[PDB]
Amino acid sequence: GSMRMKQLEDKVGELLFSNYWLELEVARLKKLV
Amino acid sequence: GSMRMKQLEDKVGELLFSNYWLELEVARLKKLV
Repeated sequence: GSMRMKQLEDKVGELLFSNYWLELEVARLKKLV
Repeated sequence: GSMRMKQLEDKVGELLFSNYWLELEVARLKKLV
């Protein structure tokens, strides 16, 4: 129905992915400092 | 307006801000190790 909505849905998924990996990186760094 | 579109936009905005916050935190921590 809505290609606009698909694009935003996709971006939510991409950002959830990126944020997961950034959180993991922060946690690894907290174990290192 | 569209509740679905605005909810998507809102979630993208929140995730983008968190992403940026996390990148700043990674950079802060990387300076130390």
